[PDB]
Formats: sequence, structure tokens, C-alpha cells
Amino acid sequence: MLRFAVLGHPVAHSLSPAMHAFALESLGLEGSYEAWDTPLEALPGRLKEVRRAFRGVNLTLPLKEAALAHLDWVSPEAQRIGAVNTVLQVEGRLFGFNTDAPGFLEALKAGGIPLKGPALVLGAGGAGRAVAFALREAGLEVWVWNRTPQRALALAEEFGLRAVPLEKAREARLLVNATRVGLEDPSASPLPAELFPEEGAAVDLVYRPLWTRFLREAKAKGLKVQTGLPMLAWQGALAFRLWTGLLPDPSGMEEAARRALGV
Amino acid sequence: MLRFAVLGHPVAHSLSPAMHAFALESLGLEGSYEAWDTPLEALPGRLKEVRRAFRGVNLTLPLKEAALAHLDWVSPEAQRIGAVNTVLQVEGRLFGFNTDAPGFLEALKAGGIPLKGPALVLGAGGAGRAVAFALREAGLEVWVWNRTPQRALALAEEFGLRAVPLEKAREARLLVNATRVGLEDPSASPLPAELFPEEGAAVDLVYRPLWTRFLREAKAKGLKVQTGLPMLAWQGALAFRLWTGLLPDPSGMEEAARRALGV
Repeated sequence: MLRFAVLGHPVAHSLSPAMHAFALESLGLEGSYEAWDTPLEALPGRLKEVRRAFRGVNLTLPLKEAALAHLDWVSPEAQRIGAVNTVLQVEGRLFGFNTDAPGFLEALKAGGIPLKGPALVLGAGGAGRAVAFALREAGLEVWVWNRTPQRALALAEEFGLRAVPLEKAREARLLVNATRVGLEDPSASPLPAELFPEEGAAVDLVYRPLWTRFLREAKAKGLKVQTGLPMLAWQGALAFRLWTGLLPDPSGMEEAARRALGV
Repeated sequence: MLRFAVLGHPVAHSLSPAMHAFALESLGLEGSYEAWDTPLEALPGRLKEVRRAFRGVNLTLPLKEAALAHLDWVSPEAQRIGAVNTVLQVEGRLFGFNTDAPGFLEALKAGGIPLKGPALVLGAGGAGRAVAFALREAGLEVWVWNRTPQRALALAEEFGLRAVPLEKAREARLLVNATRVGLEDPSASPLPAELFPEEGAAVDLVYRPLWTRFLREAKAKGLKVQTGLPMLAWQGALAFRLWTGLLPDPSGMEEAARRALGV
């Protein structure tokens, strides 16, 4: 039986177990995907356990950074981003990848949103780094903003981007919220409605609530919008493909995710 | 999803397509595995195509050794052996493994042939290196012979084994023909009949004909014998698990191979 799991702390609310359960059944495969709470302290012992009993696992906070060292091989993309969210186990060896970047890209495409920059990424943290990398490689112009201006300038330098002031948002065609503003805060948004571009599209990686103020304002302003679920569904479907070579229907992955959310 | 192939020059009558067709089917999986003729000079281009459309491929003569330089990662064992018979493609990256070595040991085990040395491996070439590596790993005392003395001597120094003259076959308890002598030639055998021990076991990697002159001599001497089909099946099965995480029935694959030989 294929044995999978998500390791992180917390993981009690991960939507991965539900999605992959659907992947397994939909693809007629026998196996399981379990949520396994793993504080940074247990990472070492947990991986050794992975080397011997799991075909693969996903990593969520707070393990994504300190995992690279314990692996036998890390993807170039995962090395630059500096985070690994998907681990593959073959012959007792552990290989690390980052399905968030490609998942994000495939989500937009599938969602119907033509890539068409310049693109602006709000937040220069973990989520921001991943998304910033992805859009560059796709062939779009990319700017970055962050609460604390420092973190922004550096990233623009490391990835070869532009750290712009929040105001510049008006000149972009692709807006991406990589901050926690809005998370379980229906009335909060990182971007003032007046600073919204006249045309384009916006994507929020925060999916709790599903329709954040950011996306509601963006929708009201005429921009095309996409919730955070599609990306979640694609990174998951891509991870599964990595593990077995079979791609579960991303739509079915998203639906499984929504049902789990109850929205 | 799941498109494999055996890359070699020649591969016209490979039994892999047959075994793997059975693997996929027996596992209720959709996919294909075809023989793709590939000369040495055509392999740089082949691997690029692999990265864009194949989940994985097996490599045969004369690509197994030249392949290493064109891969993103190569297993410690494959590196030591110096040859890759199994390649896995993930996110466009190529990883090389060797399922010949572990496959050989499983084959012996399943076939009811316990590890008892000294083990004499005939042929210090590629196939010989894989078998010698495996037997050393298993802790047996390993001897090696080669028509060209130098190659056997070099290999013995390299792996910490002992190069010996054919006459030492009389003291070996496990004999393995890893040479091409006898291939489609019922009159040829790498070991003169009078040098066969009178107890032990004999395995021939050559399976065309199935009952080589070598195996007929060993069987006539009362040695327990094994054809090359079991190893062929196991290296394929292990490769399949490498690619998908699922282990197809080795006996079923050997059977599929047999029926594909016309025997």
C-alpha cells in the first residue's frame, strides 16, 4: 500500500488528507495519506521513518526550511526558493521538491487567468518567495512589496525583481496576496481599494475565509479573481504525480478540499 | 501518465514491453512500455525526450554506463557499479538507479537458491560488475574471471574481490555467467565442462536460448540451476516500484516474459 502523510505542526486542519484520499480512490489505488504532527524537533527522526515506510510526504510549517539539509537531493527550484513541501522516497533516499511554484502557475492557467503582467506579489515571506520565483520563470515582469520594506528590496535583488511601494499596485495586471492579512479576518485586506489597478486579475493564497475582502474588493473593481483553493489543489495533484506518476483530477482535488472546508 | 520504454541498441526483441504490459494491467493501471532503439550517439537526445514525456525508462546495451554523465542524480550503488539500468523522470529531472544488483539477489532468493560461496562471477564487464557488487554486498566471498585477465584483476582490486583462473570454478559453490558467451549459440559456454564443481548452484544471465550450454553442463553435474528470466523479471519489477511505488508480481512478469520468448 502506498503510504503518504503531511508533516508539520499544526496539521490538524490540513486539507491534504482529504484531497489525497480522493486522489487514491479516484485513481483506484490502495493506500493512505495521514496527518502526522511533527514539531521541528522531531523532523530528524521522522524523516528516517519516511526513508523506510513512506513513498512520499508533504512538508508544511515549520519544517519546509530545515528539511533541505536532511535530504539526499533538492530540486533547483526548491533550492532557490529555499523551501521543500514535497518529499519523494526511493530506495531509502529522500528527494525534495517544491510543488507550490508550479502548482500556482497551473492553477492560474486552469482557472482561465491568462498570465499577463507586470505582476505584484504582496509579502516577501515564505509564500511570497515561492510565488515570486514562479511568475518570473513563466515570463512575466515581477514586483514585490512587504510590510517591512527591507525584506522586499532584498528579494528583488536575490530573484532579480523590483521592490515597489504599495501604490504601484495600480500599475499591475496580476496581484497576489502572499501575506496573512485577511486570514480569518473578513474585514481585513492588505490592499486599499483605491490602490487597485484598473484592469487585470488578483489571486489570494488565503482561503480562510474563501472569499476574502481582497478578492471581494478586486471583484468589485472589475478584476478577474481566483481563490486560494485552485493552487492548493494543483500543488497536491502535482505532488501525487511526483510520487506515483499519476495525476489526480485537480478539479476533484479542489472539490474534496472545499467539502473538507465545508464551504 | 505512465509511459515507459526500454532504451537500447538493439532492443528489437526485448521482453520488457511484455513484462511491464503485464505489470500495468495486473495493477489496474493505464500506460505503455515500448522498446525504443537507441544508439550510443543518440542517447543525449533520447534522454531529453525522456524528460518531456516519460515517467521512466530502463537502459540496456550499450547505454547503461554512458548514461551516468547525462543524469541529475545517480544512486551510490549505481555509481559504484558504474551503470544505470533504471531512470526515473520527475519534474523533468532524471535520476539513475541500478535494479540489476538488488534484482539479482531477490531472484536467487525467490528461486530457492541461498547465498553460499565462494561465488565465481564469469565476466568482468557491465553485467559482471552488477552481480559482483550484489554478492559482495551479501557478504559472500567473491571471485571473478574474465577472458582478458587484466579486467578481472582490476575489478577485484576495485571491489576488494579476488581474480581467479577458470580452474577455480571447481571450488566455487555459486557460479554466474555474466559474459555474452552462449548468447544464441548452444555450442558455446564460458566454462569447460570438466571445471564445473560437483555441488552448488549455477545462474546464467543469458536467456536466449533459455537452456544455454552453460546451464545444461551445470545441471548435468547435479548443480541447482536458474535461468536468466528470474533476474530479468525482478530488475523490471523493482524498476516499476521505483517509478510508481507499486511492486508488480515478479513471477507474473517472468511468466509474461517466458510466453513472449515463444517458449
